Amino acid sequence: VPGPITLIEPLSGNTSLLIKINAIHSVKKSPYQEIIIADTEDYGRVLILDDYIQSSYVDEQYYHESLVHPAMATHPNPRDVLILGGGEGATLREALKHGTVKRAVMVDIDRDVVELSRAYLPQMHQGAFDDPRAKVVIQDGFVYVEEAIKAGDKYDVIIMDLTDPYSSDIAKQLYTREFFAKIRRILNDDGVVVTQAGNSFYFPAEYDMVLEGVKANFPIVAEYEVWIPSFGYAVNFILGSLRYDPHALTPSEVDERLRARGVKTAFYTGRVHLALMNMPIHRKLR
Amino acid sequence: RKVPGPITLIEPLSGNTSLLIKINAIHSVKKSPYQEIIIADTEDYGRVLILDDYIQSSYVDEQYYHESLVHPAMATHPNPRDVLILGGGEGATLREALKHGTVKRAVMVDIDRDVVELSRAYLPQMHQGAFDDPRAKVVIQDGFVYVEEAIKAGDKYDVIIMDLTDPYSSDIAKQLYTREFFAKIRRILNDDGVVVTQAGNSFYFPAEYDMVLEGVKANFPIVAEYEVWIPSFGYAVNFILGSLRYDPHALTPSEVDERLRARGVKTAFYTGRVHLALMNMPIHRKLR
Amino acid sequence: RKVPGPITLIEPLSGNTSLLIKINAIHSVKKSPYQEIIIADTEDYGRVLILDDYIQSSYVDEQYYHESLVHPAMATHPNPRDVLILGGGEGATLREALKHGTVKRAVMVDIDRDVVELSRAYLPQMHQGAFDDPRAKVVIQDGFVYVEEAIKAGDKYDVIIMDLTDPYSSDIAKQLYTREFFAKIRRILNDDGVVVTQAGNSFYFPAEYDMVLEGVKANFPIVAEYEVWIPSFGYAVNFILGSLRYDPHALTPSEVDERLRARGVKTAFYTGRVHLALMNMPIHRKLR
Amino acid sequence: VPGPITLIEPLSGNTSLLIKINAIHSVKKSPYQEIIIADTEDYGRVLILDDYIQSSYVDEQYYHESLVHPAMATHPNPRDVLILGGGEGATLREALKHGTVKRAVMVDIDRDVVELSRAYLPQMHQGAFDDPRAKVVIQDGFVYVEEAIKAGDKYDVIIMDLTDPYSSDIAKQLYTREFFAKIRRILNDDGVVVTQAGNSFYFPAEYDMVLEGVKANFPIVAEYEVWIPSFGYAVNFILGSLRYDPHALTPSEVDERLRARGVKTAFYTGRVHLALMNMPIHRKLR
Ligand SMILES: CSC[C@H]1O[C@@H](n2cnc3c(N)ncnc32)[C@H](O)[C@@H]1O
Ligand SMILES: CSC[C@H]1O[C@@H](n2cnc3c(N)ncnc32)[C@H](O)[C@@H]1O
Ligand SMILES: CSC[C@H]1O[C@@H](n2cnc3c(N)ncnc32)[C@H](O)[C@@H]1O
Ligand SMILES: CSC[C@H]1O[C@@H](n2cnc3c(N)ncnc32)[C@H](O)[C@@H]1O
Repeated sequence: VPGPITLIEPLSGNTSLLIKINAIHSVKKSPYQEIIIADTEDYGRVLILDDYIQSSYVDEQYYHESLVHPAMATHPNPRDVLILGGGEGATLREALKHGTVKRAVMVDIDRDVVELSRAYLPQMHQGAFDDPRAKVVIQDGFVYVEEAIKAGDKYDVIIMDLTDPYSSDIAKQLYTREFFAKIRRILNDDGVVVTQAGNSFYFPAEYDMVLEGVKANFPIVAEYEVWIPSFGYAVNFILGSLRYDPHALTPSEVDERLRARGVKTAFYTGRVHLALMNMPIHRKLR
Repeated sequence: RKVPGPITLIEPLSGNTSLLIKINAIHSVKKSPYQEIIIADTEDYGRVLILDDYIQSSYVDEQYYHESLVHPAMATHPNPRDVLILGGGEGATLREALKHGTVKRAVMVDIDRDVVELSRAYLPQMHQGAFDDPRAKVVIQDGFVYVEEAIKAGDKYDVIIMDLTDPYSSDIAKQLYTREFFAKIRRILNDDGVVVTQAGNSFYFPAEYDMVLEGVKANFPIVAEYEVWIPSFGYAVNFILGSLRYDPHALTPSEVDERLRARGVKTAFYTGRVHLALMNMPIHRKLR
Repeated sequence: RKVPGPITLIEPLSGNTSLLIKINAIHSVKKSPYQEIIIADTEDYGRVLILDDYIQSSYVDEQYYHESLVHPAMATHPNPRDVLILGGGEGATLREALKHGTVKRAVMVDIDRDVVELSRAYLPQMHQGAFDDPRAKVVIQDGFVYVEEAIKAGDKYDVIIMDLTDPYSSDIAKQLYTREFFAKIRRILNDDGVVVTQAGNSFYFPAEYDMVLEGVKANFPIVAEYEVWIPSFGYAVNFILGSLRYDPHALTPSEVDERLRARGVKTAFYTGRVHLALMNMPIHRKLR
Repeated sequence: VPGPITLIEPLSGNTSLLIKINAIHSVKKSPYQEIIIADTEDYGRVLILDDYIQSSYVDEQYYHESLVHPAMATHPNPRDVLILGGGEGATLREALKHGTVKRAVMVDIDRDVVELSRAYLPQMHQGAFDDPRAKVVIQDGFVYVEEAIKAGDKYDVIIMDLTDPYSSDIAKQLYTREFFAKIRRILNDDGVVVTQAGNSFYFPAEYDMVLEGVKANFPIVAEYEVWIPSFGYAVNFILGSLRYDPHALTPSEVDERLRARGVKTAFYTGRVHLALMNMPIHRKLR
């Protein structure tokens, strides 16, 4: 039974997790959110924002590989990547593994998250912030996208790695139908977007809202989920595509693209892709 | 609500993580000779059965568990006529197995009369009358003793489903998870038979998981491992399917759907595509 | 057992501290128009009444609360004949007041019919038949409205006991804790009357405590502050006694005991020596 | 509602406290017990041993003044004081306030507690460890008392400030009938002993055992309790005396002795003494 020091992680409002804490490395009230970096017995080091674990050493690769690789592998040649959120740098780490990437931009609203990750989460970023192909921008992603439309910027793959649509004030504007219309305006004609969408089991209304938003703007939409122990649930992802269909990729094609591009993974493979594409998402059944 | 309440179940998960679950009502508390039983209503999961603090089953998500436990095995077997279930006290496992039109005889063996009785009374959406199907026999006995007696009698089954309390926590079930017990299971299977068991959780309890896996592998030439997230448990349950002849990996979605249709099996979750996903998704392990 | 369970009440205490209390059974859950009511059995405290997550009363320790609330005031008054109780939904306050042989009329006013009804049914050791004493009248009404109507009618009482939900948490009771309300209380007291109220907790909620204290002091020349540890609440409840003539500080143990004897008052806790202790023990404050 | 980081403090087994933690200053697994020093929102800095708060900045004075002053004030001239336990040094701090004290010995089994208190709990010891009248001995108090009998050592006042009789393995031998017989052998003829005895409400059996032990060995016994918010209960104290009766002290006599000896307190006064002597201890009433 966990203790004596414990994190109470909110899950649904009607369920929470109690997680044994071994140490607290940092506590910072930023202008945007409360940040904690801590060591947990079960999950090793974690980043916590407003009481929610964002990432853990023992299971973050399940999250970041699931977020990034299906989209990157679906695109036959992703050269320009935009990441909204991803403050710990693991999303950037995964995207930069694709040898085809020439430019990766990461936009986070909160300098404190990026700085504390640089210092305390080395196994997450793994030097990605200093890759010559990477640019880290501190800005509200809403404003950044407006400015990119004005400039006529274009990306192959846009990855949204934000705080949750069911809980997060600072990210709420990025989950609307209107924002996805803007995302489409900064994609190439064969581009792909992927976002995490919370959890369809515990937060179906918020999930459905994000889904409707993506569907209104993209002809091809894939929904898939992965269990992340440290979150207490299976995260839902939504992949929106303008041309290429993730459902049409075979295990062999996935593995060949990963190999050709020099992508090493702890989890994601062609067989995983097939499973993600075929497993329906969880809903309350009664 | 950061802390669910005011009335809360503290469900152990790993020892280093637990779940706090809002309770709306308690319908029954019974200290049986074997274990502490609670039936309660939860806000998130509806009605639950709890044994020794662990949720065994919930109204909102039990179909994910019982369909995942039962159908891959039953669908792998081309003609399962005789089914044995060890555990399954709430009757949902029996419910799922009886859906296969080919089944002529289903035996369910649970050590604890109180679980079966309280389920009859309080969990109608789980058993759905399965206890009273003319094809079904409910036996109250330790499954270890029952299997020894079946060897003596020379009993044989097509499909054996083990739906017990967890291998990492449950004293009453520990003997049923050994290499030696799986040798006994093999002795009461037909030559083309299949066994399936839940094996706890490979992420939080890898040692206990590996022990069950080694046990199955020592006794069965074909072994499939698959997992499914069950919200009310707080983790993805691991299942281990052991087969003497037929390979679940060889089934196509179309073949699965055709067998389900032919046998009159209606499901809320399991389909040919789900089968494919289960067969191709690797199980979770701590990665660092 | 580091974590009490499996079923647990999470009782808020300060916001920065809460109590986790093992629950054995839930006898009733009722969402009334005013508040959420639970009656439950706890391992440590026996049966409890819970309103909006806060234990109001427990079988094992309620006598410490009700005797401390009622008897100092009743014993201070040389001849209390007419008693008004605001709140006191479980009937234990009424029980204690009626023990004084001098009492001819006791009125108990609670806003919430559901509390009184569920107490009648499930908390017999609290009311102990007090609701049906010929000297007692139970009125269902907001205490604010009742006091306004009593002013209009020119009603007068010897002792007014306020036994409400907390001043730091309770919306329904907030109007009864103001300077202005205590001015109204004074208008329905005889010239030598006394009021007593619980005032939350001066350690965890000093601001709310000080506000109630200032309110009483503005209206009453004699004010005594005392506290008693109530295990089931997680803190020492603060009481404030306001008096128009008679000083509780002037009572000797022997005089208290003589008045209790003369009036036929039997207690489990309160005595003359307890009175002396209550009058001399300073209340708790955060010291750093 | 407390969080996100929380201490789960055991109370009875059937009740525990959840306490918001702001920071952890130190975690040490000593040979004897697990030690944590932390900042709590409600109670400020705390020392925790095996999950139980031993002392908090906001309420420790209620505990230490209640433990020390009734006994010291009962004795007309306490010159030699022995303290068993008291690892944070607050007991020593309170005892040294009496101008009559010439020698105060503090005996704790655990060097780590004393060291971590020196470093992290300055408001508790307040330099008491380095008072010329003080001697700090690291030793099991059972062994120390046996050695004192052999040497024929004598004290005026013995204060036992140990971990709880209902939970603590390392202290169990010091709470027996036989140990109180030994305590009597190292007291002068007019000496006094005082000990905390856990809690008579939640742990009546353990309480009664300590009480029976004291009663078998001392003709005058006083029982009193004080609510300590950070513990979640009213601590019970038991004062054993060979000659002088704490019940016979008037408030004025208490105040005169405090004044004469130069004792300044935040809580204890003559009126408090009278209250402590007259308030019965709590028991489950049903
Ligand atoms: C830790 S990964 C999630 C990241 O998303 C960031 N985030 C939240 N809202 C926004 C926004 N509107 N624009 C950019 N980044 C955001 C948070 O600061 C966090 O670092
Ligand atoms: C609720 S489904 C799990 C069931 O397994 C049952 N069980 C546990 N151990 C054994 C055993 N050795 N034999 C049969 N049933 C068991 C428990 O009684 C429970 O009903
Ligand atoms: C449990 S005893 C405390 C009682 O105070 C009652 N109460 C709260 N606010 C008011 C009010 N304004 N008037 C009368 N009773 C009240 C609650 O219904 C509860 O029964
Ligand atoms: C913090 S005050 C309580 C102290 O009692 C000390 N203690 C516990 N058992 C013994 C013992 N047998 N002898 C001396 N000190 C002890 C502990 O190390 C702790 O520091």
